[PDB]
Amino acid sequence: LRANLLVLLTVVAVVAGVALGLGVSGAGGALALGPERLSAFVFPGELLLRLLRMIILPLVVCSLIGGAASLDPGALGRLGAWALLFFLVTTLLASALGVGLALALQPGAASAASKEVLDSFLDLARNIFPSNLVSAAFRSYSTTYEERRVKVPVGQEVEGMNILGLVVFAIVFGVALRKLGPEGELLIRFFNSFNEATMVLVSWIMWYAPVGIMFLVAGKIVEMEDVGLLFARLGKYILCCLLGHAIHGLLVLPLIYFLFTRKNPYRFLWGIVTPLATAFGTSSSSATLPLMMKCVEENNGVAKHISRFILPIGATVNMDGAALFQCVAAVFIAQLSQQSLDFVKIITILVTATASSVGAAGIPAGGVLTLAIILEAVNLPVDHISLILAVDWLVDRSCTVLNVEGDALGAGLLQNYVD
Ligand code: NA
Repeated sequence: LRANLLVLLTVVAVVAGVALGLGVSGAGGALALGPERLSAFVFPGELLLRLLRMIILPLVVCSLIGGAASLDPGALGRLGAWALLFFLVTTLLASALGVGLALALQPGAASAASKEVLDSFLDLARNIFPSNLVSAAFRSYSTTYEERRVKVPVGQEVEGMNILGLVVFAIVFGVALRKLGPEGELLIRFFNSFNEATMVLVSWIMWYAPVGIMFLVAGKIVEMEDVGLLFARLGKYILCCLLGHAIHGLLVLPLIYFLFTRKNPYRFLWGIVTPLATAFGTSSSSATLPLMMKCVEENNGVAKHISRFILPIGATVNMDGAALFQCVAAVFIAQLSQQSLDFVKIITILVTATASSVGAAGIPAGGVLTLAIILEAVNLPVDHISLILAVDWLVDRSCTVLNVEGDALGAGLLQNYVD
C-alpha cells in the first residue's frame, strides 16, 4: 500500500543514510574523498532541496489566494485569530518547557571551556510589507551598519525569499478578490487551477524525497568530525535541547490535540512521517511545507481550504522548536557565566524568544543570529555562541521537525474546530 510504502522508504532512507555516513567517515571521510568528491557525494540532497524550494512561491501564493478568497472575511478573520492564538500559546509553552528543563538539568555546570533589537524588528516590519513583489520573490530586507565613529543603519535587499511578505500580500489579495464578487471569480479559478497543478508536481517530488534524504543526512555526518569530543563537551546541553524537543513533540502537542480533538494524535502524526523526516533532512520548514500540505490533505481528513490557509501561515509564524532551543541556549550560557537568573530575566527571555521566533530569515544561521539579539536583549556575553555553533547542525534539524509538527497539529485542530 503506497501510503505505507512511502513511509517505509523514508525510514529505510534515513537509516541507510546514517549507516552510509558512518561507513564513509570510518573509511577515511572527507579527507579520503576530498572536497570535489565530497560535494559530488552530497549533491543529491542539494538537488532535493532545490526541487522543494522551486515550488514554494507558486504553491504559497496560489494556496493563500484561494484560501482567503474562499471564506467570508469575518469567518477568515476568526479562523486566523484562533490560529494565531494557538501558535502563540504553543510557542510560550515550548519556551517555558525549555527554560524549565535547562534550569532543572543545569547543562552549564561542566564549565570545561550584530544587529540590534530595534533594527531587527524594523526589518521584520519592512519584510511584512514588501516594497516590490518581484524582488520579494527572491530577496529580503536586512539592516547593515556604516560608521558615519558613530554607527548608523543603512539596510539593503539581500538574497533569500521573503515568505512573510508574500504570505501577507496573498492573503490581502484573496480578501480583495472575495470582495470583488463575480469579477474576481475568474481570477480565483485561475489561481485554484495553478495551485492544483503545483500539487501534481509535489506528488512526483515526494517520491524523490527518500533518495535525497539519505544523502542529505549522510554527507551531514561525513562533513563533521570529532563527534566524541564534541559530545563529551556538550552532552548536557544537547540532551537538554533534544529532551525538550521530544517532550514538546511527543507529549505536550499531542496532549493538546487530544484535549481539543478527542481523536488519536499519534494516528495523525503517522500520516505526516514523510514531511517530518524531510524537515529533519533539510532543516528548513519552508522547503518541507509542500509535502506537509500534501500529506495533511491526503492522509488526514483536513479540509483543503483550512490546510492551505493555516499551513503557509504557520510555516512562517509558528517556530516552537526554535524558541525552545533559544531559551535553552540562553539559560545554558547564563549558567556558564556563573550569573544568576532573575524572575524578570526569565520573563524577558520567554517573551523575547517568542517574539523573535516569528518571521525567521530562513538562512541556516537565522536561528543562531536570533539568539545574539536575544543575548543583547538581556545582558549576557555573546562569545559563547562559538561552542553552540559546534553542534547547531543537529539542533537546527530537531527544531525544524518540531516547527513543522506544530503546524500540522494546529491545522488538524482548526479543522476539527470548524467541524
Ligand atoms: Na513553522
